[PDB]
Amino acid sequence: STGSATTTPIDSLDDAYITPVQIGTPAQTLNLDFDTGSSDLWVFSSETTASEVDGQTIYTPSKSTTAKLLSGATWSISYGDGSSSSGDVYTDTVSVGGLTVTGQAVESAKKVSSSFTEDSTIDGLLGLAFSTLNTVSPTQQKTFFDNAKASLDSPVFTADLGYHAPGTYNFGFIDTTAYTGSITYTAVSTKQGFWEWTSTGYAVGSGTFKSTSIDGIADTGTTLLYLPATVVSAYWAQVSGAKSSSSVGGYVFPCSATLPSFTFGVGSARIVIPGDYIDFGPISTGSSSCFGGIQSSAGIGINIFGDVALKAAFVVFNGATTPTLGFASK
Repeated sequence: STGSATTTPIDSLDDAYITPVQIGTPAQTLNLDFDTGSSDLWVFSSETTASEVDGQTIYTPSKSTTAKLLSGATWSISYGDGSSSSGDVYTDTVSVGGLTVTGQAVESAKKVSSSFTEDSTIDGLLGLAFSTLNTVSPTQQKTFFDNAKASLDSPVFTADLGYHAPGTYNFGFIDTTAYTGSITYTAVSTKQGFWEWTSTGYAVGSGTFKSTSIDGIADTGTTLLYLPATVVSAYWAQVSGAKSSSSVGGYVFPCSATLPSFTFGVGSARIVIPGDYIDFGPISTGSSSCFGGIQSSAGIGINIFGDVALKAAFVVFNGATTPTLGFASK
């Protein structure tokens, strides 16, 4: 089998992407944030504290003839941005772009943090990291991809995120018309539960390529590109007036600047992030100070190839017995 679904930026900055997901019978369509950096499928629901729901579409398991309470199961998650959610668990039928899993754990939120409440466009998350990170207790549950894998034509999914435009998540096949040149595959460590890999280096603008190993995660659920302070300083040094602002919480630059591109290595291959992808707009409405899309990972504890990086590529998440990651230009 295969699946194919369009993913759409939630706003003009590509802060995140939403993908429609059908849950239950009859289908209840919710717009979920597909997150290769976590492993829980959780949704706003009829059980969510009413004061914490503000415009989201909710899953109502009592209206689904295929919903079954997973007795005794609870979940609770905290994300790298400080947001969190928790609740109980149902199993139900879940379909993404034509691909159907029966008995998928659907984690129903009883509580969500303010960040989620405040974002009306995201109805929940669909985790696509390794199932070892799933937070369901006392019986850990599998991700949608893990449940679908054996049925897929090929045990892969791909992320083709757009810049200021819709893109696509495919399951079970590689669309050879969606990228240019070849896909370069690179090794993955699953030891931390993430799609963790090692980039071979970087360049800033038309500068020379620096060969250096950069361990990090391919994370569709993180907006920006978080890299070591040395790399980030080298980038922003090429932008007149750019500076790290402790008050704002990262590098800012004059909105009047033209940003240089940023290249990262995948083996001997190179992915180029155009400068415009690195502009995240005014720090506050009407400001002439703009927020940078490349930021330091110092104090995160891990480098994160988030959307800024991934959207410059066609990305293969290969869930073969030994997982790998593939990157192509597009």
